[PDB]
Amino acid sequence: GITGTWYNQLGSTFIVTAGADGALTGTYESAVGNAESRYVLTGRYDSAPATDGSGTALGWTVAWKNNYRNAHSATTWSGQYVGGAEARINTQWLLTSGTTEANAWKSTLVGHDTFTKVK
Amino acid sequence: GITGTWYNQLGSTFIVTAGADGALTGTYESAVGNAESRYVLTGRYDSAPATDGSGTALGWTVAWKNNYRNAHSATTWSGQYVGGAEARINTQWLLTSGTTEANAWKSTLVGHDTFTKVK
Amino acid sequence: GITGTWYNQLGSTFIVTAGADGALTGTYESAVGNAESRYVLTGRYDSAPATDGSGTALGWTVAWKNNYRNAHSATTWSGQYVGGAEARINTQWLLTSGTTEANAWKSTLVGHDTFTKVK
Amino acid sequence: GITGTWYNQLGSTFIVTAGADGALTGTYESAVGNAESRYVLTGRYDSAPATDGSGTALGWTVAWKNNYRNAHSATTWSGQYVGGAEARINTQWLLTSGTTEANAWKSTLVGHDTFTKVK
Ligand SMILES: O=C(O)CCCCC[C@@H]1SC[C@@H]2NC(=O)N[C@@H]21
Ligand SMILES: O=C(O)CCCCC[C@@H]1SC[C@@H]2NC(=O)N[C@@H]21
Ligand SMILES: O=C(O)CCCCC[C@@H]1SC[C@@H]2NC(=O)N[C@@H]21
Ligand SMILES: O=C(O)CCCCC[C@@H]1SC[C@@H]2NC(=O)N[C@@H]21
Repeated sequence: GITGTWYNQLGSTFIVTAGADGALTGTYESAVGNAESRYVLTGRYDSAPATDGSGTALGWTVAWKNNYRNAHSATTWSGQYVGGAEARINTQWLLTSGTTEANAWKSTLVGHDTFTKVK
Repeated sequence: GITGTWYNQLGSTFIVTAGADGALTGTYESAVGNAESRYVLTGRYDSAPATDGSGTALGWTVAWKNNYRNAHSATTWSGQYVGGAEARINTQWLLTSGTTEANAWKSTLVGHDTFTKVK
Repeated sequence: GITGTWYNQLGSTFIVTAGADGALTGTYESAVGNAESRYVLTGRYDSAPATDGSGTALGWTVAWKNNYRNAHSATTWSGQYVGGAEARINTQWLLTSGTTEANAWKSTLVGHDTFTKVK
Repeated sequence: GITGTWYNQLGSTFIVTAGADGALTGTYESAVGNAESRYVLTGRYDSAPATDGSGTALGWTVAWKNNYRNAHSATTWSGQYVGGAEARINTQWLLTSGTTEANAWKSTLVGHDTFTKVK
């Protein structure tokens, strides 16, 4: 149930296709920051999750460069998919910017996004 | 410069190929945890980084499932590549395990790996 | 408006007293994990925040040991207080457990809690 | 063993005293960022750690405001103390800045510091 179009609390749009062997591919559009239009994303997910009530672990990356801009940074989202009447993807992310070795201590931002199918 | 074989402080193996369109593909071998043999990885990087002293932002994902074992989890590495005689990849990572809704608060581990390029 | 009794999405109870010079003191009671009853907490906060619409940065620590149990770990919450008709404290935390140097790679959990005054 | 003067890889200074009730108090001096002189710190640690080869869990907070400067932010260090001839404190930290509700997604930086005890 991972395949589809998802939105997070910020209005960003996440469009993924989950492959049978565990691949994630699609595009991401951020509603905030130095970003414009769509960006390519790639990731992986557990294609054979536990039988109990556990969620499905997954993660994907986005390098913020496309035909319009390049913010010289990348974000990785790590979390888990929870199915049901109202499916959700709960994640925590790391946004690393390219920096000089002198500013490397303040290169990574951390946060959390929650995706649902309701625009 | 990113393309090659790398190893982190734990003795883990990272073999990657950086595509011209910003894609990263390869395999990862962890020296620790519930894992064995090689796992597929996919990521993205900044294919047009700043021509200054800044690092190259990148990130990649590994879902801990192959033809031999499944740990129902996924790790994402976010960081930057710093070129030169002694090429290094400094990262911070998030490892999320699939869990029941009740144990969700303790599903994500955080850490940091430093990779050194071989030969 | 920081002083008072707060609750997070897990049902945990946070009781703080903000001192004029920026000190935070109180007790914490977790609704989950190897915890029982109240634990002492101490922290700091910006006692002279910006004039614009910015929140108030703050943070506190809790070592999980009291008269009843000792989980040999500590959590630090870092975030910001947002006042108004419906005040909230948005945070992200790091839970570090004491471990052998061999398991140090999986010693820290990361998450996020949102506190409000509604039990 | 925790009580003393420490320094991290950035050249920052950490002077702390570990109380018998699990309390940590002292001052911190950062070698980088929008800060100058000493800042008050407070934290907690496990005063009854495991008698094995495990580290001692601890954490502390610093709100970046003193009688000379105010950066409207707060950092929390979470980690463990490892005793011996070469005592070390390995940490991971969260630095949260006060921001308007619109810039909240980029309010928290994440990193890691390693402290070495002097003399
Ligand atoms: O501005 C920057 O520093 C980089 C440009 C991209 C910023 C978008 C970030 S990624 C995490 C967060 N989730 C989301 O949906 N948008 C933001
Ligand atoms: O055991 C588990 O919970 C999951 C499988 C093992 C995960 C290994 C982790 S990934 C981050 C870290 N870097 C590395 O090289 N090995 C560890
Ligand atoms: O079980 C453990 O590993 C340690 C015992 C304490 C666990 C409580 C954690 S702290 C972060 C989170 N927020 C909250 O309110 N409760 C949990
Ligand atoms: O500039 C700011 O945004 C805040 C004031 C400077 C903060 C310094 C940070 S705290 C974590 C890190 N460790 C250290 O020793 N110095 C840096």
